[PDB]
Amino acid sequence: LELRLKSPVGAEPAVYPWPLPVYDKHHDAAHEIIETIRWVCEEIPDLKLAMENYVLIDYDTKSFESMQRLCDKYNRAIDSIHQLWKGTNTRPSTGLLRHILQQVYNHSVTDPEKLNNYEPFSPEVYGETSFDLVAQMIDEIKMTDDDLFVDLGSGVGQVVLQVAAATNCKHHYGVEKADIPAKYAETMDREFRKWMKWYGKKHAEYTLERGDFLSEEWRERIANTSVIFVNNFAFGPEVDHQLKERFANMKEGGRIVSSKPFAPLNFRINSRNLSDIGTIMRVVELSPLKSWTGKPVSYYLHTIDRTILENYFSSLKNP
Ligand SMILES: CS(=O)(=O)c1ccc(N[C@@H](c2cccc(Cl)c2)c2ccccn2)c(Nc2ncccn2)c1
Repeated sequence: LELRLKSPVGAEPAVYPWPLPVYDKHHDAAHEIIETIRWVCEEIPDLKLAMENYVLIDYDTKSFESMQRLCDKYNRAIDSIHQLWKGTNTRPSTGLLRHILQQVYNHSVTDPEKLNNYEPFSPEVYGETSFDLVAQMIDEIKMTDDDLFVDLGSGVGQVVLQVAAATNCKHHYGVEKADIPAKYAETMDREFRKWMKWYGKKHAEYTLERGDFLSEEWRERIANTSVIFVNNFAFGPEVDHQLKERFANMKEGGRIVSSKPFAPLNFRINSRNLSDIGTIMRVVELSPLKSWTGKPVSYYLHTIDRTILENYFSSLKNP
């Protein structure tokens, strides 16, 4: 007993077992199937035309026969479209990408309790505000093929996957130390590549790896990164201190996007604070509220700029 969805680009079909998996109290694989069919119909108008539209109204998620009929109508419509295309890879839309990331998560993180994460902006709630805030961050930073993006403490790798599907960075890296999210990240990686191929969508190169971003090997890797993403909101003072030391080796114009600033927003260089990281980096608070109707959230953009320090010294020598 199983259900199959043919790929719109002729990749291997998506296969679901019956009874269909349940994700939470109000979400399951049956809703995922219906939403997948709807998304494919949306971005392939010929499919929407060939598809018997009533089938998306009259379905019963608790009936194997009804769900099989729904999948069959979609599969026949896919077949008709493939016949039309017989007779003579872009990036996913923001809406499709939100769907893909949720789908990759539900097929990968089968036991979300094992994460032991009770925090806001955690893998289990990525769809609520994280996805929208990360999308805003992507639009604001405007990365190119010369950039290298790194998420320090990448969890199950959701930020890396979103950024890789949206930008043309040379490479995207996610580094995670904890065993359970790093293990889940391996499945997220496989599931993302599989689903992106199923939809026929392109993504930039990325790597999800297990490691300690405070290690010796990661010192030079942070120094060579042009865009660091770090959810440091709950980090201790020792980790924060160690991170500022790593950032102090970054190149001019290197950027850090974070949930808590690494230097004060109103930093004023003087003879008593020449040690502070604020001497070599600009910091700005970015808020989507400044057509955002979600949570009143903010993030912090840091830009390596050693002319802050140079200007202080030239001002002492040129009074
Ligand atoms: C100052 S804020 O309160 O508005 C705020 C705002 C943002 C975050 N996180 C997000 C974030 C982090 C860095 C850069 C960006 Cl572009 C976005 C985020 C997105 C995806 C995955 C994890 N994180 C957090 N993070 C947090 N909040 C409570 C407990 C643990 N973390 C807090």
